[PDB]
Amino acid sequence: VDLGTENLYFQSMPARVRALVYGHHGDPAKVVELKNLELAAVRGSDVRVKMLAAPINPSDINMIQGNYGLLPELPAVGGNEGVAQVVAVGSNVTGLKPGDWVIPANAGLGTWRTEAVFSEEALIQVPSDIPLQSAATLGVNPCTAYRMLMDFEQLQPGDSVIQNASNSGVGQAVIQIAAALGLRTINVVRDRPDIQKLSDRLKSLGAEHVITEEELRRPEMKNFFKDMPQPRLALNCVGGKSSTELLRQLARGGTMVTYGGMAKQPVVASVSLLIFKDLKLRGFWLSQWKKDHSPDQFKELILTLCDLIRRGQLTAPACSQVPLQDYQSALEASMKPFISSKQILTM
Amino acid sequence: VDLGTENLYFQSMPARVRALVYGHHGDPAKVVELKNLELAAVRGSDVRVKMLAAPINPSDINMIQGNYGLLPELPAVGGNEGVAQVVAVGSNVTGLKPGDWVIPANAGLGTWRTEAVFSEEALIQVPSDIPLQSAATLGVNPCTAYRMLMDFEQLQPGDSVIQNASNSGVGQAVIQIAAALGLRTINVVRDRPDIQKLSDRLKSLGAEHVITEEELRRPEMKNFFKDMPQPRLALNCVGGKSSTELLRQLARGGTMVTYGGMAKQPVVASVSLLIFKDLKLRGFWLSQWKKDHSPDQFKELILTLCDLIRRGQLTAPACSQVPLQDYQSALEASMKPFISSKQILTM
Repeated sequence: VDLGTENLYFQSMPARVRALVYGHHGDPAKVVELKNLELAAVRGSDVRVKMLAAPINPSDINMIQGNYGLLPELPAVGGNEGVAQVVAVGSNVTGLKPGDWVIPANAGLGTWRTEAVFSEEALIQVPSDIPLQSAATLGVNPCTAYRMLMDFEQLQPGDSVIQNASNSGVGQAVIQIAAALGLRTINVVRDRPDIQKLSDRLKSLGAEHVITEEELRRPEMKNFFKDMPQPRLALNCVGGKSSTELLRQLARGGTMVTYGGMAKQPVVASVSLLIFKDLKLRGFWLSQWKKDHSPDQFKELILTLCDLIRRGQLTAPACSQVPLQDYQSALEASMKPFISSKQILTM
Repeated sequence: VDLGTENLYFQSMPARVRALVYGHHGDPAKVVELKNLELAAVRGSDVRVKMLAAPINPSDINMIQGNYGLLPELPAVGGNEGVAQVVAVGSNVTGLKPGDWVIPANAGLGTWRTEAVFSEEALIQVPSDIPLQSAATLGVNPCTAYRMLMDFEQLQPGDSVIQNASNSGVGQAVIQIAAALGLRTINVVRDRPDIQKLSDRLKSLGAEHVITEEELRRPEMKNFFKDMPQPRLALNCVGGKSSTELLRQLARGGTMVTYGGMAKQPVVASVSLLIFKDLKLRGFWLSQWKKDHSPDQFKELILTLCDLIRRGQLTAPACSQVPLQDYQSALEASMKPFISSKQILTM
């Protein structure tokens, strides 16, 4: 599989099954091993799929480390996100057919492998006319972005939204989806030499303002809201003082939604802000959303996002294609504090 | 005025007007002075009241210090809570009459004085058949307790609620009101030599469990919820690690409401708790509630609480009566970390 192909057809002739498996929780670099697996049987309502591409995401890493809200039984296959082609279907399957592309209906499936047999209900069909890189990353980051923009505060064109980790996959999707919604984004990024290039890139995605964490926390920020309404929504993935400074920007009655961060960097909320500004703090967990909603509700979200991708309104972040056998370097790269390219395992 | 009288009638013959006034924000002990004021005129819709008793509350102190969400213009009279008797009414007043008891309709009025002229709309009539100590403290602490129990989570008999600062005025009211609602309270208190006496007293108010902050944070707390459902509501006034440990006790989807605390002790929320447990953090500001609702809505709350007081189901905490002239000692006593008696200024 060549991740960047414009020829979205692939051969699926028989080959050995290989998977990235971990038998203990721990450092992904140490616990994840490439293994051969036996050919599994396709029961009545099962389908056999051939994995095309699967990103390495923070949640994949946290799961392997054992610091996540869902922990598949061990030994487990790594990876929660990816796109696969249906290659065979059980005798009772009528809703998927060979050649269909599918992504997992929820977390926990184990996507870092060449092929697998899954229950039909564990999968969602996705359109096969979108770039592979987009299909591979469709089910997590832009879904999280869309849900947080829709589910917490009622926003209309010209309203503002503030976020941190703006250059992350979710942050870049927030920028693009907010732009399509007519929202005005204030996008906080970590301080970095050569901030200009990053700012230009995020503005090319539709970002209205791009400011560093240092700019966020300095007195001049108090004057930021001439020509710009205060946001009623703040999206956080950083915690600590950064999360407190995001809170400080919210309009009275606003909500800050936390969708990621580190253990030992909790979110910090001043008493004055909670009480006198009546701010709200919430979390968002996409996997719980998927559990709580129908497969059809997830599919509807997917289709909405695909409409955006076809129009060039939702483009994937920079990616590096890595053959499954070269996973070790990809895992190492994915655990750095500054990742320049999303690592995407191909087979 | 003798605060503990069972004879709830008082003389209101003319006397000089004396008030506790501050001209700068700062240490209440330093900025608050006893002053004589001129006799004010009663306009058409004004009423003249004689103050009977007024507590000293944390919010009064924070206002004087300048660290509060509402700051009356200076020079200002101290105090936001109290009960007064109407002594005279303007020609257009028909809803209050001489002899009625009233409390402020909202914060900011300046209650630490012997008498005042206020707009009729700035006051709420309260029943005059309840003890003076109860009338003096009715408008803030039990109102805050009731509102937080009613406004955030739908609770039914047998559901649990957890709180800290359980021996405070609000905490004691939460215990009593929760008891009357058929709720099961878990009441966290600060560690103190001779904890037994405090625990007995809070249980005499209807508290189900009384545990110290140390007991809250120790591993054994993980086993606390056999025979007891996890609370969907937590009430916080402490912040810091204490607030994090309260959060840890909430059922998935629960809410922690913060209604007080210190500057420099912010509320701290772990990412895991926000995301995987879908917890909510909120604030509650009674003065904002009063601003947002009608005087009639506040009066309805008052009447509900008075029904409880008459039945012995809402008793006032221990109080010390302090003549207005002796305010300095009362202010000093009210600013200690462990206050044994609520200080109530009388005139």
